Amino acid sequence: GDTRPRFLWQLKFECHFFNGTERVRLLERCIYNQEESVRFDSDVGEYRAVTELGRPDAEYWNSQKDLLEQRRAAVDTYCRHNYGVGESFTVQRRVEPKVTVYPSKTQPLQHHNLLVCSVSGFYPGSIEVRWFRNGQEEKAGVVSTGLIQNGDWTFQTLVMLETVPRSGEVYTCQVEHPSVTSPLTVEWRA
Amino acid sequence: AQSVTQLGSHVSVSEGALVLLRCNYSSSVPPYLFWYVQYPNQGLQLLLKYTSAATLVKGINGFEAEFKKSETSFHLTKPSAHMSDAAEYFCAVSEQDDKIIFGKGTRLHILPNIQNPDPAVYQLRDSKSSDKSVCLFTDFDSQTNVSQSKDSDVYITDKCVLDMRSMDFKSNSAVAWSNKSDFACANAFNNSIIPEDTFFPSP
Amino acid sequence: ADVTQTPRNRITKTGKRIMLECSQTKGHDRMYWYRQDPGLGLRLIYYSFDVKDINKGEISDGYSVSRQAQAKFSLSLESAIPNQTALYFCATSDESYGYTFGSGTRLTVVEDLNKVSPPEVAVFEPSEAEISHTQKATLVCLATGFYPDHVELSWWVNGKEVHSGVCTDPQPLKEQPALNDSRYALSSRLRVSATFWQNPRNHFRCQVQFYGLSENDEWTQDRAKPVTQIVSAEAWGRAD
Amino acid sequence: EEHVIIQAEFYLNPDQSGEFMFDFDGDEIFHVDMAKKETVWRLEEFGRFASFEAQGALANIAVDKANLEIMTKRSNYTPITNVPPEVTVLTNSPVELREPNVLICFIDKFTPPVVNVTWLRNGKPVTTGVSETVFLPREDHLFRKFHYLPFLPSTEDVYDCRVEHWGLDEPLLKHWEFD
Amino acid sequence: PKYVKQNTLKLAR
Repeated sequence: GDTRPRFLWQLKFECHFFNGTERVRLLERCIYNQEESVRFDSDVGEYRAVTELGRPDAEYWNSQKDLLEQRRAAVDTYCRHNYGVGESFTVQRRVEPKVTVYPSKTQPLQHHNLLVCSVSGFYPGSIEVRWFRNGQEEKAGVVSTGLIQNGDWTFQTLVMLETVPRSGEVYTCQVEHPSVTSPLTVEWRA
Repeated sequence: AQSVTQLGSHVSVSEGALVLLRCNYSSSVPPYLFWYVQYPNQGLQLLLKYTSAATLVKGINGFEAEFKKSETSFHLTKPSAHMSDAAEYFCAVSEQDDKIIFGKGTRLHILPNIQNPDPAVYQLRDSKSSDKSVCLFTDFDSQTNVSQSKDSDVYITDKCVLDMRSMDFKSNSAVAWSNKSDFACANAFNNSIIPEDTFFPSP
Repeated sequence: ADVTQTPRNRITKTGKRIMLECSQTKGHDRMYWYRQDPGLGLRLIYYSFDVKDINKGEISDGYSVSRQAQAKFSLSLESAIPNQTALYFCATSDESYGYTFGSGTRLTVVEDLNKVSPPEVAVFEPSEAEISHTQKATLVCLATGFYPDHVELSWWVNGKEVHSGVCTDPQPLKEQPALNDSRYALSSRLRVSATFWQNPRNHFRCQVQFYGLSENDEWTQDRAKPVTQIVSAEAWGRAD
Repeated sequence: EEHVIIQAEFYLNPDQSGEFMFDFDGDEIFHVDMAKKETVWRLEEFGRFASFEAQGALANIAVDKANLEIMTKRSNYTPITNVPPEVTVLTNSPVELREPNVLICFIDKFTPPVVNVTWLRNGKPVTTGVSETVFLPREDHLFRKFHYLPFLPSTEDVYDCRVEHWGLDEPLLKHWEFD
Repeated sequence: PKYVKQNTLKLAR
């Protein structure tokens, strides 16, 4: 029932880090009704209007010499500083995945099954999950739901394998992750 | 912020000589640092501001300050002390938290260059009464200082520097007075070490 | 003149609520109240980053503030005590650590308004011996018997305020140092050339602005009510 | 490897709503609860390693409010165009019978940042143990939000997340059941 | 260890 027009202002200060703190880039962005109007980019070193409505601000801010000089120092006094503050529990956050494997269909030997490897609860996102049949890798018939972000500093993903289980086959889901010395492995016996 | 420490509540410098006021800081984050001055009977004026843009910060009147992270210092300097630099100076810090925290302040006292001292104690009469007067010790150089009286009925001021612009002439003085009947200018500054050649005019 | 404080000078008795006002014309969101005391620097009492936003500083006890409007920031002494005697400074800040301080409010809190007492002022003339010895002439102003320590002394020569050749003591001294409500005395010197002093048309006035009671305050003593007032003494040149 | 830290703020009229948050690689580090003036860590452990003086966010938001008024006037009071959300319902970990889990309602690619979220179990609204995040940033300057409902799974319970937003023509109803 | 914000600046008026 509320029909009133809305008016929105957003501000983003973005610190982009490469090879640790070796290379840093600072982007300040002013955004009105979802459209960016002015930005400061540390690789340019001054404010630039992104739309015409932002030109008065770029001109006003760039006319203040000492202000621009502080904004340029902020790659050190803001970006590198905050990076250092959080490194212990963000860059270095390591959380082991819970990994299980199970057949999607209960069925006799010699029939066509989907074996499932759920890998959940891990951080960071970088992870490699491979399927093995009797000690041999299999890159055919592996299909994965891709990497999903739970918004709670964890990730999950499902990796499926289409196979025909045969009498002596032992199947292994292998997963490599920064949190773990050597790959994790979980088996399913036919 | 966290803290700033200034050394010395009252410090002196000779007229014409280098000014150096010391400030050390404590901060967990790269700080904003400031120096403010409060000239007599006025408010607070910014002299200079460190923003991490540069370690050598330049201000109004020759003031400068160098940010030295390795000793966490931000000392204020000026090449040559003038009488008009007499003021109180405050260092200040913000731990990027939109609040300034001030040091305790240092008052700079400028010792004038007195080329021809002429120390003397004079008696001055009240312009309204032939029977009231004060004693004026004046024209001594920077090696004399005035002590407080040891007589609860005799009042003695600190030394004070005046600058007569009409003659480009500076001089020190202190005043003494009493209601007592045994009080005489010859005895007024007996608790002070005065120059052996102080002029005592014949009453 | 972006930042305005009122009042500029205030005496108050203990135990009273007192309000100090700050107003700004720059539209800054950040405002601050500090107090200044000898040897302690400025200490932050309260600060405000928006309408109705209130944050305690270092020494907020015994104070409150209100920030009902962006342009105004009010400080109250809840129940004034003598050690809240101080110089109080409001300030604003822009968005990049540019502070503008107000001119200051000098506040004196006294236990007993009955002790308030304006200065007597006297001018003492240059001695002939000084004139002979130096060809200069020092006048001395003495302001005595006043309480509290809340005065401004200036010199006026031929009806114009002068700063050249003047030195006023930076603090008054106590006439009875053993008493916590001692009256005060303050001296100042004005030095001129002997030729200037010797012209009898020249007129020299020592002026003491005293801050004391207002019309609102009650007064019960026989002696004149010691209101804020100027007391002067004067001397004329002397050819001799 | 590369990393990105974002300080993201917004102010919205006429709702008079404002938020202040830091984001690391798409996850929230903290936001500031402006009413309590407190830093809210997304995980508890963060507050044991770091601090943030919450009050400072109020100063930024005060200036945001002032800028929004300026830009609103500058645009001749031109309002934002509504962009309606898309809504996914999922779980943080695989769902197993009689094993407590949490239902996530993920609301994505919408603006302005005002949304009404309801949890429906067997068709009736339920709020026991619900929590939500603040409005999270996106590179196109739209918003994301996560709502959470802890629950124990059964074959007998059916769930819906109902999302209301001005850019929709009718509430969005997103469904979930054990399967 | 203390996170620091960067200040939002006031637009041209």
